[PDB]
Amino acid sequence: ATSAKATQTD
Amino acid sequence: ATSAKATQTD
Amino acid sequence: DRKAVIKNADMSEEMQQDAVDCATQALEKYNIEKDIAAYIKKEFDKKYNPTWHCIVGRNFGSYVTHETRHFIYFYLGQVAILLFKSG
Amino acid sequence: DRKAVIKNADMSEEMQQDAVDCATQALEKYNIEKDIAAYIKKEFDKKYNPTWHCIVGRNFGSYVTHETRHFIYFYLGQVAILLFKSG
Repeated sequence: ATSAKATQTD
Repeated sequence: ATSAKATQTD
Repeated sequence: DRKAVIKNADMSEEMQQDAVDCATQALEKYNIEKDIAAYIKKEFDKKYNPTWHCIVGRNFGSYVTHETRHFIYFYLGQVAILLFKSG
Repeated sequence: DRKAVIKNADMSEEMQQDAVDCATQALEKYNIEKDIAAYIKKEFDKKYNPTWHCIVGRNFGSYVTHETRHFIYFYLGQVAILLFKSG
């Protein structure tokens, strides 16, 4: 039901 | 049980 | 005015457009990142039910857990917007 | 090396120190903000149970909802770290 996400500004 | 928080970098 | 570039999304196309619309309204109304974030968050809590979290800025990395179909990470102009539901 | 300045916290003093320790380890190991964030998040999920979210950067504003006693916002050097439990 859930996932993990990584984000990074460029 | 929950609260809302605002944060801002200086 | 500002260019919407969607970077990563786990979200219906309908809601993606809503996110971009909301952030555009937020950037029209507010200048400070925490205020922009708060506007977007509260409107999604209102429209799509709690619990959303919003990050707005030019320099940040993140690692979060979201409910499937409730995640978007996008640029609107030179600011990045992370918006996701968890809780 | 780097100076820990706690800005806003809703968290036991014990766990606040754990947060600062974790971020110091993260900054020792990683250079990229998303990797630093991921290290801190996963360790808190491990130690204090899901579900934590971590933001690391020099420029961001946020508006999030957290479970009481599970929120910390702090600087470690020139980087800001937001760490909170929701879900």
